[PDB]
Amino acid sequence: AALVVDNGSGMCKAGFAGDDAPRAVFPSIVGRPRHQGVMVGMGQKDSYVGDEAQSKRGILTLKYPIEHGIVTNWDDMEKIWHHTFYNELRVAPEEHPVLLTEAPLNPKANREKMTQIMFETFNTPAMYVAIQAVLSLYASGRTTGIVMDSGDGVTHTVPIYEGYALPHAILRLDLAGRDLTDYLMKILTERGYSFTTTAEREIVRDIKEKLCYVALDFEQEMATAASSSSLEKSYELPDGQVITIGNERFRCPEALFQPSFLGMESAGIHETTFNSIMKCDVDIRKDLYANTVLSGGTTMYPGIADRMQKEITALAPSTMKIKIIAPPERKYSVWIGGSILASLSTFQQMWISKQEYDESGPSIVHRKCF
Amino acid sequence: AALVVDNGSGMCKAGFAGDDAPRAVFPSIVGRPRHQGVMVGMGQKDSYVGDEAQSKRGILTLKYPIEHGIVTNWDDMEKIWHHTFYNELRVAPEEHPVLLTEAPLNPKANREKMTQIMFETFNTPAMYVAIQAVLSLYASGRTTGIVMDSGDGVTHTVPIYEGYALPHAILRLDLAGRDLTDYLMKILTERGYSFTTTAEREIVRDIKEKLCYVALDFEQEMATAASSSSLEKSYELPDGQVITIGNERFRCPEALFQPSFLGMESAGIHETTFNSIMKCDVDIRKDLYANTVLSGGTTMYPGIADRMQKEITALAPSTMKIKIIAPPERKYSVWIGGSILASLSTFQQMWISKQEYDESGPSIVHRKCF
Amino acid sequence: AALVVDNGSGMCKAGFAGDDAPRAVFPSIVGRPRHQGVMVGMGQKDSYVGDEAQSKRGILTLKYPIEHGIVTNWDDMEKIWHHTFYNELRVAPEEHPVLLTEAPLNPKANREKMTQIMFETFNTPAMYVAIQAVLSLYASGRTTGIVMDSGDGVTHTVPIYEGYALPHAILRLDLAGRDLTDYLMKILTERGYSFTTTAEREIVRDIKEKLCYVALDFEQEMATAASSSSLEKSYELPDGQVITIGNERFRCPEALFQPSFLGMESAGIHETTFNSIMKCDVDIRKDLYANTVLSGGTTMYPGIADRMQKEITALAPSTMKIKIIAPPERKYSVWIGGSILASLSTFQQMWISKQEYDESGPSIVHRKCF
Amino acid sequence: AALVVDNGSGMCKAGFAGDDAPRAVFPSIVGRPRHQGVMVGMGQKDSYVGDEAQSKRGILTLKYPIEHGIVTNWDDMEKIWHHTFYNELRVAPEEHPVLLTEAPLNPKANREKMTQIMFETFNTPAMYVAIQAVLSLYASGRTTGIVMDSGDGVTHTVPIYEGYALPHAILRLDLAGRDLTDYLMKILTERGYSFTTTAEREIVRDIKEKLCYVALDFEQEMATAASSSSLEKSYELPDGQVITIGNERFRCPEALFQPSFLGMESAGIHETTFNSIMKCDVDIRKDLYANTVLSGGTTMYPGIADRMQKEITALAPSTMKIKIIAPPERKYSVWIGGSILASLSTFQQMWISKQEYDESGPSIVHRKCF
Amino acid sequence: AALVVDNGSGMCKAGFAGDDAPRAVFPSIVGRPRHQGVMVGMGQKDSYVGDEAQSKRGILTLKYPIEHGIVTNWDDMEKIWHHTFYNELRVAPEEHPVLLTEAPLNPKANREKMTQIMFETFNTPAMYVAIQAVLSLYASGRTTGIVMDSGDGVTHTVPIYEGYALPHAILRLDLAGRDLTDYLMKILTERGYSFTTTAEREIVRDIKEKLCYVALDFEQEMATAASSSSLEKSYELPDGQVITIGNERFRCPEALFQPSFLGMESAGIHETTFNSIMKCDVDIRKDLYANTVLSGGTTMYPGIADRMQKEITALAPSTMKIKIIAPPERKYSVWIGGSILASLSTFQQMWISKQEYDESGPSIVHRKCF
Ligand SMILES: Nc1ncnc2c1ncn2[C@@H]1O[C@H](COP(=O)(O)OP(=O)(O)O)[C@@H](O)[C@H]1O
Ligand SMILES: Nc1ncnc2c1ncn2[C@@H]1O[C@H](COP(=O)(O)OP(=O)(O)O)[C@@H](O)[C@H]1O
Ligand SMILES: Nc1ncnc2c1ncn2[C@@H]1O[C@H](COP(=O)(O)OP(=O)(O)O)[C@@H](O)[C@H]1O
Ligand SMILES: Nc1ncnc2c1ncn2[C@@H]1O[C@H](COP(=O)(O)OP(=O)(O)O)[C@@H](O)[C@H]1O
Ligand SMILES: Nc1ncnc2c1ncn2[C@@H]1O[C@H](COP(=O)(O)OP(=O)(O)O)[C@@H](O)[C@H]1O
Ligand SMILES: [Mg+2]
Ligand SMILES: [Mg+2]
Ligand SMILES: [Mg+2]
Ligand SMILES: [Mg+2]
Ligand SMILES: [Mg+2]
Repeated sequence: AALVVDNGSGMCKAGFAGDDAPRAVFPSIVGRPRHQGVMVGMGQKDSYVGDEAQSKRGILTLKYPIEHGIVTNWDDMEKIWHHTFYNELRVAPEEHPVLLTEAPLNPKANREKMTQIMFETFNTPAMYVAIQAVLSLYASGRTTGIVMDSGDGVTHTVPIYEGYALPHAILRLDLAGRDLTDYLMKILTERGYSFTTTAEREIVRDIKEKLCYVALDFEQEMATAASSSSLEKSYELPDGQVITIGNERFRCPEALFQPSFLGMESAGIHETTFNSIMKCDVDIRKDLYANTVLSGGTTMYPGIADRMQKEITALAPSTMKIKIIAPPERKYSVWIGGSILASLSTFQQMWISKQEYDESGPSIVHRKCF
Repeated sequence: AALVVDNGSGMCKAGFAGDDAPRAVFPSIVGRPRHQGVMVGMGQKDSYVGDEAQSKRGILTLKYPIEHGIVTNWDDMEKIWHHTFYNELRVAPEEHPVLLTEAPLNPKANREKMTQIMFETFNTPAMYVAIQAVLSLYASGRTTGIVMDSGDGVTHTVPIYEGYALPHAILRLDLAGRDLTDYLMKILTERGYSFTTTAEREIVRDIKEKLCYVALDFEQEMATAASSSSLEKSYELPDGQVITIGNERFRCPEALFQPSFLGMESAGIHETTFNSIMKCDVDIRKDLYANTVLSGGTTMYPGIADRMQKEITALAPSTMKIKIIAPPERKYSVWIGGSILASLSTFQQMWISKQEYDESGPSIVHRKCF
Repeated sequence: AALVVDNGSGMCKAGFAGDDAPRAVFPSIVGRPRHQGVMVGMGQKDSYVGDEAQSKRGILTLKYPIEHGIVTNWDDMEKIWHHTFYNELRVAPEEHPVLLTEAPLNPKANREKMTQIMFETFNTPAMYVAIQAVLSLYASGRTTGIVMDSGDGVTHTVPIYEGYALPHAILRLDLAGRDLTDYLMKILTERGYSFTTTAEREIVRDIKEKLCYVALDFEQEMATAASSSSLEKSYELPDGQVITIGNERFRCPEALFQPSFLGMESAGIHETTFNSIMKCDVDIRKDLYANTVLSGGTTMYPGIADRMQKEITALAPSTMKIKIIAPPERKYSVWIGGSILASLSTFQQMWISKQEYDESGPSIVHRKCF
Repeated sequence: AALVVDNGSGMCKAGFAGDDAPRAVFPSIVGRPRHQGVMVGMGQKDSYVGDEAQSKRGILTLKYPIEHGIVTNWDDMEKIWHHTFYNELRVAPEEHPVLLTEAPLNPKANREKMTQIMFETFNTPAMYVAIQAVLSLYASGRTTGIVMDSGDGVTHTVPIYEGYALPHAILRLDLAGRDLTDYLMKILTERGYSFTTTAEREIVRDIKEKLCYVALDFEQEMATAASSSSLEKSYELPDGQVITIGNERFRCPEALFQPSFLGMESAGIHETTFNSIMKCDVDIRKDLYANTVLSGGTTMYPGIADRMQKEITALAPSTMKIKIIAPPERKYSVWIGGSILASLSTFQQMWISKQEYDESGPSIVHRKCF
Repeated sequence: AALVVDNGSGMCKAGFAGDDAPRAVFPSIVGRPRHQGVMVGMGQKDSYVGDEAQSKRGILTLKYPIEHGIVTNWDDMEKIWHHTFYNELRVAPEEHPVLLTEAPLNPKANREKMTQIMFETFNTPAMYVAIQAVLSLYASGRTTGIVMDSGDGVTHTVPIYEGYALPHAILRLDLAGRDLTDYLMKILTERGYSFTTTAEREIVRDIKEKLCYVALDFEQEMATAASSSSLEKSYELPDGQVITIGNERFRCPEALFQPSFLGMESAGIHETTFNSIMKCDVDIRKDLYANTVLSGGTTMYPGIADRMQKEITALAPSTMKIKIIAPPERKYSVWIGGSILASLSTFQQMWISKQEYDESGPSIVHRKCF
């Protein structure tokens, strides 16, 4: 059975091809103690990975080895893959082909190191790197559509028509979930809440996932939040302190549609999706308008599909049918699509075998993987 | 039952002799993917023919194997004939004689390859190549008249009197529907509309067939279009964008009467028809003036019969009766005339049999076919 | 003295007729602040034009009012002309006739607005719009030749024989310098370099002008770049960071010859030039082969004249003499040719006077200007 | 004449706009007796403010109403402003507009209460709240530069380019002078010196301001202090006892560059300044490197400008010119810049008038003040 | 077998590692005769240590060599260690490694002299100095918790999470048992009881240990003691005189929670514990609230655990579970934890050997001991 490992900037989702859900989902973090150990005879490790790092984060410095879809610390990235194979899935990676994922328009050295580490460190028999948005279209059972995938590091749009990708129409924004977490940390200082440490950034991320939503009309929502407390929500911190937030609930996700909130010059996710459709041939735009697929954890805000539909309807001609497909399990669409792809019989010759790697080096990944 | 296949530059019209209409009408196009397929397990063909190429044209490069009535790509021409026999008519061509059509003054190697491919690739029992304008006179139930046939590639005039053709009076213009489509693409840039791809040329062809017409007086029509918006028409593109055109509606078909719009030195279709009549003997010109038959898709513009009558009346003596016969089904006159010819009992000895081809080679077509 | 203003998509070149070089050359950009001003009493303007926008681009959003040779923002286009007349040339435009330039096959409303703004906003006494490629032939001292002009927005070919243009043989590609800048930005992500803002696009344009070149044989050059670092060059960014590029140096200009690198279906500049020659009469093709003139900033790549000569030699018959004329000042050939034309005594009746505009409206430009 | 009041966490600096130095500088403290008064007929007040609290601190409990730039005791903050207006400046605040200062990224309720108290308690005619680091750039006579302001409560960096602030690049550390005073109190216990009361914290602050300095190389300085007594300095306590300190002189300011000395996870002031520059557009970083301005009392350590230059030079590219501007009066740069701003004629419409406050409430400060 | 010696300000607790209780517990006192000896031939020593000094205190001046956890008389401290080794434990210290204890935030010269005296005076083979509160967490079998240790000289709080100490959150009060003994001596003068000598201070300490308790509500207890004699207790002095005390029973321990009773400005032990928890990361505070461990003789007052729980519950958020762990043998928790630590196999490399001391001097203790 093939292994499907979806390494996003924030989460590692791993499991077996053929299953309908990942067997292991844990934060893609490595934590190291920032204090001195005074207790002799206690099992204190040098570093912690995943859920252990998250539960001990009070005395750790948390580090993400992946930033904006790009591995910035390959030693910590090996710790996460080792944790994935031996502690989470409890398999020997030298017996299973591994399907990995990547965002488009990434540095070429990123997937070359992924290939080298899989074959030389873990000794995988076969290996493949797929594009994340392409896998989301597999999960939706479609061959035509434009996928807007947004996770913790990258937001990218890939239009596909009749199984053919339009690479010149692929767009990528380095604005995603981690930028929204940092923006929420900033605007929480307006109410006197101070979150600064890496452990406190994990608390703000949990606040964002529980209380934030996308407003259908931002200016009308700002006027509603300024006239009453009907939008205020409370949240209990780990130490029992209760914080209350109002318009920050929808101002944080609003940066997806107005990146100028972050000082960015780029277009919002609605204009990025529309611009990607407009870079495609005129004869396929109607089918892309009707098959706009949302994917990733940053698309899980309540109200984001209705807002995307409203914004793209305003940009597109009035005779086009704008249909935003936001399945309830779209947080795992990339993994589910990879599980489908790695199980296809027509895919079993697409693997990069160990023999091909031995006779071509890590640059084989550029010839065999899109 | 004999098969009647009318291969024009733009459309393939096929059916059975004895019927009154073609059973299969599809564009004479072969489309090939110009992007990379990223969807595994999907039925993606290497090339698409006819209506499938037209519906998938957003990701294809469309190619016409016939240009100006001459086959320029014999491998793609076999794909179209194979699509015609096995997918459209769903017959075995080795059981039916096939009647093919051709424009006059074509290269001799064109109909020799048609003969070789019919007998050696499709194994037809019998075969024949007829002149397209002669078949149009069969469809009109006449034995005297001059036929002006204009399709997508060729415009040609053939005068016939009492069943005798006057070959020295046959004229041919390489100006037809595809040149008008390219001219409309050019003059649409004046309003800021940019059509460049082969798929967008199919959109402009559809605009031409729906909105273009022939003005009775061109200069008066240009003054009318410049003083009001009564001639403006709108058209919705496949992606919902609406374009508006004014004098381009009649400037595009005007190139048929003023080929200098295209930079050509040749005479218009009205002067070509008149010059063909004047090359005939004086005693038959009166009957040709009264039996001017229009044929082909490029004669389907509204107002072209009234314009042809007005222009030829100005060229001919005032005592001649100019009568332009433009039947409503003249887009299929060549096929209908071929269906009539292939059903005649006096035609059953005109076929080129397999035995005659085996003992004479493909050059037999020059002895048995006019 | 007449003013000669060459408004390309990227640069504005202005000066006086009779001079041999433009007196003012500045980017055709308008920049607006995208942050909030916190310094009271400082001379902060609402918008910046030209060189001021380029030096302050760190806090501006840069906008080109001309895209693909077509003015898309007429309010910003007036700012550039006002900057040209009053700040760069320091003249009163109501005392000088103005010669403007335009690409062929442009929307008719583009040169009508140019005429209206020159006469009603700047009150010019006379005015004229010339075709850019025709002016390049004036600068080369020829009356016969085909000019391939390629700037920041448009690539167009105009064949001229004995002073007569062949308008049906004029070709135009919407592929030029700005598309190459955007393509270089895309392929720089392969090495991990991220350029996204409008200010960073100006940095990539400077990288392109300093390090990019045209390979004589692309596939051989790709093999050379893959076997050693002899083609690698370094470039220091404004903040001191040094980037290194290898095969991107010649892959970016290669899109001129292989537009499929950009997802375009069009032919390269070599095939466009050859197709334009083949649309001309057979008797003039030999003189066009020997007088192929390159013009514009996008023809300034090292090695492009040798590549054009090699590619057209492969397309043309072997007995033709292919001669590519690439003068060292061909970046200013359009302006130099306009300076020559506006100084001719036989041109002084070709001007559109204020009286003719008052009695005919802006549509006078279609009667008096080619 | 406008009043300029710079309320830092530690000191209150007040004076008149147009002057070059504050007229009143006193500690921002309120002291209350912690013993029982036994002397009848003596003028014993209920609380003491400023210099009186500092001279009677032996029998008082000293309280700072501002902690980390945030007012935590608004009743004591009114005592300090009342002391400022009526006892120090000896003016009637209802006759003068008041310019106040604040650190960036403060709670919004902090400047709303400042506005309400100024208009309702002191009845000021006009009022304004400026950012402290922006005022320091006024004092240096610059419109471009990054200001690192560090007082008793807050360290913050504000980059400004051509008079435009980059708010997304503003960084703030809750590590400043009071944290260094508490750290010195802690490491003085290593030599047996015990300072615990609020009055003794004022003694340690005086030790810090007289004997502490920033080492150019910390590890080399630690080795020098461990091999001889050349770095030892003595200090006489108020009761005549003499203490001697060695490496504590530079270990206390070292916490600015290594906040892990305090158990903090944050970056040092050198990395905070560098990270703020790196959040800015690439085109402005060179000017920020050359115009790094130090401001506040915590930047008054001997050797801090040379250490900042050495640390930022190691972080920045080697071709950048790192220039640390540390003027000798940088302890009053915020006040001096406020005196300059409040005197500008272009600032006289930036005031928040009493009429605007009456029709908008204290929330007017968010619309009119950055 | 290792020796475990817990030298507090008041008591010396010594024994063997591996045992569950100290073998020798005696007062850390040295007594010297203050009268003239008139009896010849009687065994009169020059000084008395421990229990002998306590039984002869009528004719001695008693001196504590340790004050507030700091050795103030190193000659008398050697007498106590000599008494410990040779008279109480009856061992040769040159054959056993010795584990010593110390309060945190002590002068560095204190543990350096402990190291020098152990290696040079007693010739111990190995030696170690542990923090007292850390040893109390060993005795409770925990790796997470905040220990409030209070003996005769020092009260200190050390928070520990997963075996990691948070040194920046360690707090220390110089308010402990000896300050309460002196305060009881002072308030006993209100009833006419005069205790002044060092021998009489030992009597008051015995009164405190037998009759004093912590009131749950101090003001309610003061009203109960003022309305009846139900709280009065009697105590017989060594000479048969009987004293009676009422509210002094709970006013003396109340100084632990209200240090202003002693003229101190510091916070009570409940606020010190809470402030130490609040200096820790937010993610560990919940576990510290549930694992507050009391240690030392000053925590042996009846009712102190219920009072600590009530006071910390009022300070902490209402959703936190406040659990005060007060084991019945918490007077020996430091020694019991040292006996556990010195017996661990993972501790046998933590010893400071004689070789390490010979090559590094007494400053070795700062590198090897926390
Ligand atoms: N319910 C939710 N609402 C908003 N954001 C969410 C939600 N769930 C997850 N996220 C965000 O999605 C990001 C990661 O999404 P995901 O695509 O699952 O992982 P990765 O980015 O690692 O591929 C995180 O930044 C997280 O904050
Ligand atoms: N209604 C119409 N008006 C104008 N042109 C038409 C119309 N219908 C078809 N055409 C043109 O006729 C050309 C093809 O005509 P036809 O004779 O049917 O096919 P072929 O040229 O292949 O024999 C095409 O170029 C098409 O644009
Ligand atoms: N030396 C060079 N090499 C390559 N490209 C260049 C060079 N100089 C200018 N260009 C490109 O030429 C384009 C503009 O050329 P030009 O014709 O001078 O202006 P315009 O297009 O505005 O008429 C720009 O996109 C620029 O990047
Ligand atoms: N010469 C000095 N050396 C070191 N620190 C100083 C010096 N002078 C003042 N400070 C520190 O600066 C802090 C206050 O600085 P300042 O900016 O003037 O006031 P505020 O923080 O109230 O705005 C105090 O903590 C003080 O200890
Ligand atoms: N039952 C008790 N109640 C109150 N206080 C006590 C009790 N027992 C001992 N103490 C006090 O504890 C202090 C010493 O405690 P301990 O921690 O055992 O010794 P050391 O302080 O020397 O480490 C003495 O001041 C003593 O008065
Ligand atoms: Mg993802
Ligand atoms: Mg036809
Ligand atoms: Mg140009
Ligand atoms: Mg300050
Ligand atoms: Mg103790």
